[PDB]
Parts: sequence; C-alpha cells; structure tokens
Amino acid sequence: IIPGFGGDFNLTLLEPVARSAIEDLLFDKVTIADPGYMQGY
Amino acid sequence: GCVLGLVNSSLFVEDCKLPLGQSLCALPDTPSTMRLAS
Repeated sequence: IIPGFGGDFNLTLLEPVARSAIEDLLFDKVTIADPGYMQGY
Repeated sequence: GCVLGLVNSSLFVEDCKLPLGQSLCALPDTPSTMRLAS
C-alpha cells in the first residue's frame, strides 16, 4: 500500500501511520466503554 | 508480566515464536515446551 495508492481515485482507506481513517472514524462514532487491559482494575 | 494482564511466569521469549499458540490473551500465545508472551 502506497500513499498514492489509486491515483485518480482518492482512497481514504489507507493507514494514517493500522486502522485506516474510515475505521477510526467508525470506531469513534460508536459509543463503547472497553476497559483498558493492564488498567481496568 | 503485565503485557495485557499480570501473569506470573517467564515471559518476553523470542518475539517471532508464535505462528500458532494456546493464545492466553489477544497477543501472547504461551508456547511452553513458561516461555509465554510471544
């Protein structure tokens, strides 16, 4: 995967650098309260 | 040993050492023969 992956075709599915922008945004707009493992206690 | 949670056994064994594993947690595979976290 290269940052200019599909030239004339803008792709927001790339990795910001690992959880591409659309994945991150999808996880943000959902309301989840997961316990930080190593820290939940 | 608290990579994901505190575990009381030898850890940080050779990184690339879990192609397949018991899978104690999300990441570590616990290959014994101890020698967990890989």
